[PDB]
Amino acid sequence: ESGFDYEGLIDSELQKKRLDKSYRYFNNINRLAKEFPLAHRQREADKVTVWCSNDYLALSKHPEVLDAMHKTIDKYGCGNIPTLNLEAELATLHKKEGALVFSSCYVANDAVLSLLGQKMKDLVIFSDELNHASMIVGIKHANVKKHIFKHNDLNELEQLLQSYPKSVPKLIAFESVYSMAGSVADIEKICDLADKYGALTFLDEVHAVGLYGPHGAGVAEHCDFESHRASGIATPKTNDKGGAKTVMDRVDMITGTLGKSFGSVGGYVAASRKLIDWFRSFAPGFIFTTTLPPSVMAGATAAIRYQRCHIDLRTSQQKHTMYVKKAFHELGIPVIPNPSHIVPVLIGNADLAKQASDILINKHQIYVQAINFPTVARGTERLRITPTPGHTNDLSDILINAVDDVFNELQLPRVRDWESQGGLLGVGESGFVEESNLWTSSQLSLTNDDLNPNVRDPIV
Amino acid sequence: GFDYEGLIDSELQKVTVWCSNDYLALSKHPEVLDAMHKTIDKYGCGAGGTRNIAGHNIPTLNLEAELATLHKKEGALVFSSCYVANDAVLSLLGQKMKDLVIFSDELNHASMIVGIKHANVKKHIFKHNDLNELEQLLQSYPKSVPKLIAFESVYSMAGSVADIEKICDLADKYGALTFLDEVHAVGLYGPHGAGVAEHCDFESHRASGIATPKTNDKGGAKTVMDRVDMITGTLGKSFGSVGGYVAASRKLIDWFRSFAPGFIFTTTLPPSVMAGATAAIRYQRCHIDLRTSQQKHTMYVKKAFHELGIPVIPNPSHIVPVLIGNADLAKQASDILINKHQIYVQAINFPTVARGTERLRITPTPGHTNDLSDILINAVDDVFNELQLPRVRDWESQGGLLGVGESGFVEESNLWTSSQLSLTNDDLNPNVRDPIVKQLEVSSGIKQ
Repeated sequence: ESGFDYEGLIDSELQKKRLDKSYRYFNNINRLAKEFPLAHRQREADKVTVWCSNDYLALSKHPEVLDAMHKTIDKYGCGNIPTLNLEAELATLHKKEGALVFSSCYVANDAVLSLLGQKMKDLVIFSDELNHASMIVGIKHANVKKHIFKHNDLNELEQLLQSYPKSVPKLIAFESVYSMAGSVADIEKICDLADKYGALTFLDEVHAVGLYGPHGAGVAEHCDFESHRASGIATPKTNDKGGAKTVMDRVDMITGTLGKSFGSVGGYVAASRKLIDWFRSFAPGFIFTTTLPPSVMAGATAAIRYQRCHIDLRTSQQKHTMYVKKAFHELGIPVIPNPSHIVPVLIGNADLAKQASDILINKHQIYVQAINFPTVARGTERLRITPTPGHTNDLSDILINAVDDVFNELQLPRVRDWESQGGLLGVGESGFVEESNLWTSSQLSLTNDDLNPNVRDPIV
Repeated sequence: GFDYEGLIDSELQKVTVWCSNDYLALSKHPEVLDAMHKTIDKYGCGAGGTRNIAGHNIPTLNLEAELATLHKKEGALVFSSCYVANDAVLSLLGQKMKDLVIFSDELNHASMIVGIKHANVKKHIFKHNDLNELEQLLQSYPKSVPKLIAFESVYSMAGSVADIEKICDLADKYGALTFLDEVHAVGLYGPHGAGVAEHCDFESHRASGIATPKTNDKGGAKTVMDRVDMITGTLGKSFGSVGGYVAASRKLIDWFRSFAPGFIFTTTLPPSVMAGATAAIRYQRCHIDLRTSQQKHTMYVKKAFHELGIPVIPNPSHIVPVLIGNADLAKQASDILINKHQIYVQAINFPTVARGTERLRITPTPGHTNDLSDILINAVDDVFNELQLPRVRDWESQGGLLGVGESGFVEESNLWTSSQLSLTNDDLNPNVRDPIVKQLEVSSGIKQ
């Protein structure tokens, strides 16, 4: 007899990814700690400027992080105190009673969501349609009834919550900042809905932490910006609206990554002591026994300590992003509007977006990855640009001219052109209301001395 | 509304390290530390992206190439950790083949159990290392039904070893894929540390060195390690780093690379962490004295415990489980060892092992010299007297347990023979020393 043809199945599936052009080719990119934001390709001599990297504050190369790794390597080796220090800093950042570190936030999401579903079998999960793959996977592994609500539609969310008695356990799983379009959730309104319908909230701040709030604790902290800034590390007595509890205090579970802004690898959840011990006790034991090396944790800890007391990292990134956005607006470069740090440039065609990404790196030595289906809906294909404190106006100008040339060379649609067909995603749409940038001019003018002195080198 | 806090409350209500995960003591080795220091200075700390965005680089390409070279496989893929690797591969197998039938050894560790659950396919658990029942389970299906046999090379709690060749024979006959977890093997077995699969043809691999041998140890066409369809391992134990990987055909690697969300959607491991692992893999490949050292240190302890009647569960591997038989006494022996004797050994209890089998797990390394073993040996002997713990003769009077004091029990012979323990680094093929390992295309994607 003959066995199942395994290689045939694998071949047919990989061939489909070749047909639809979703088969992926990784670019060799070696980021230079000394030359940030430069990187070199397989040949060290060929250098490019990285505009798509997710290291938002450039802390991957920062002296206090590199020194933390070097000194921690000498003492601990490569592969305890370092875990408690890191977990204590993360709990401090979010002003939560505790935090739990995992190998990655992908794991953190999968583990927490899975555990909530296993322990409450009646649980009903309400999930934003744009939630990250890790959260989709965790919700699946939770093996409970779920409802996907249209992106950031709070109207639809409420009617889904209404269909249940309040006594039914519920979880609302969403993100603060969604990276592909740079949209932002309304966290206070979701907290209000949670209180009304008796639901826990699960918030993924991965693209927020370090970039938002006075100390970079994320959008939940930005929600009461003045209350947190005044109180510093301490919990404020009242919120920005005068109430008893802050939004960040009202969210039950906050997950983040160490791999993005914090210039490291890892993931965590911050929540109340009861929740942390619950996860710590009943989650699969092997995600705790196998974890990050101490040198990696020390680096992330240093980055968190540094970024909490330096707001200039956030005001620097925001200013550089605005610079790029304003320039593109004057040139008719179709940026998808959003009140965040992300600069998605709308293309609208998958083939053209690839060609634009290729021309940018080969002709102009600019690295920007193109975004197409499945990651985005067909026809919405875009170039995702992510400014950092390290992209100074001089580098931005080069990017701006290079993008403008690519648009001319490929005759790609401008803002003017998208309007002619009615507009897309707020680009060229008559009477479209754009949300104001989360960072207000008042907040962008703040400096590090405006932060409470208790955030600088506190004992933790 | 619903009471969450009530439910949570209801459920809730200098030393010498002998239990460590770093088997070759390479985590602090100079060549690993030097690779990290140098990679840090050049690359910084984190990768700054995923493999698709900004997170694909030279240290990744070198690591995956070195792993594929170690296992003599067309390709290898690195994951955040070992449990991510197992969960990714197993999940995708069950996702893409929904009819697949998984045959799992009863002692597979939680990571494999979780991965098989996430595969969401029919499964059969066969008694540990029972290949008669496995063959009976495989024969009850036509050959055409896709099957996966999932097992480990070394089971870490009792130190027993699977027969990999025989399972491959069963997989060829009944038309099944094999998924082998070498996490507790790689670096410790085979001439070059490629694991038990390499040890299965020890002399063919030692002769050929880096190269694929033309025949196996029996004269046949394919080595055991070549016949295994998927080999998973960790960078977190013998290689003194963090991470996980699978080694397989380039088509399988491209499949995981393309379809596995746990590979795609997470940040790439720091470049320095990868350089560190690569340095360890290269050093350990061409130093067999690390493996002979660990085996001799493990055997030294076992012999001394034997002459003292300390009840070690017999195994042909690097592990020294010490049978206690009671959970509270095992914890109490561990507490005494660390507080009184400054010896750290963690007690292993239920669920990990069956109640009444509770034990102390000891993992010697090349860094445990006989002088350190002597301190361990004397401390355990004292603790056994202080707590009145049963000795071998005592287990012998009760009929024996797990091969301790069992009448007419023949112990499995060590995987490392006397001939193999006599080898030195000069007995390895020179081509494993300072080899030039070319990067792999499948790591970046294949062009057609």
